[PDB]
Amino acid sequence: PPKLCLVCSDEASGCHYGVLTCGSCKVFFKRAVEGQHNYLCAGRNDCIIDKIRRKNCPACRYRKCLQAGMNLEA
Amino acid sequence: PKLCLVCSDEASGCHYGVLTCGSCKVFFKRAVEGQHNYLCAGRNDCIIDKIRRKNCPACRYRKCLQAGMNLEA
DNA sequence: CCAGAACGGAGCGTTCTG
DNA sequence: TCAGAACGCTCCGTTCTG
Ligand SMILES: C[As](C)(=O)[O-]
Ligand SMILES: [Zn+2]
Ligand SMILES: [Zn+2]
Ligand SMILES: [Zn+2]
Ligand SMILES: [Zn+2]
Repeated sequence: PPKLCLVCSDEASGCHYGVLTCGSCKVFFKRAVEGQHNYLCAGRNDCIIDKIRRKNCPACRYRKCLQAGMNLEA
Repeated sequence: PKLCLVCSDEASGCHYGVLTCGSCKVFFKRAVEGQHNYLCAGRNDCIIDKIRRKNCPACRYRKCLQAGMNLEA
């Protein structure tokens, strides 16, 4: 019964930064929190984040990582 | 103070038949020749501006066409 | 099993040329 | 004039490494 990334719903590879996620979201989040995450949504801050569309809006993908509970120290 | 009709950045000239910037010029060339189809994460209504145009190639491309951008022109 | 690094690919935007 | 090539850059995601 495949476990699913809580950010993007791709198949999860494990528990990363405290949350069931895929590898791309693990490493997106690491990039976002270390960089200057000055991301802008071109829509209404409710973009659909899935495997096909997660590249599209880092702002909304980052928000979802935060709402899911991701954090570096866990 | 002429502005790109796709993204409202500073326009560099007339490209493919529309007053556009350089990034929109080359983006549209790439979009057309490359047959890759895009999908909006929002509502096919994204705000395309200097910073946000990176975010939705689907909406940016739709705007290039509605502006009348055209190869052979 | 997980974090962090590395690596190759894609896309974007400038610059230069004629 | 503007079309096009090309390059350096950022970001992405899979794979390694510790
Ligand atoms: C294009 As790939 C499989 O190296 O992310
Ligand atoms: Zn994911
Ligand atoms: Zn968004
Ligand atoms: Zn433009
Ligand atoms: Zn869009």
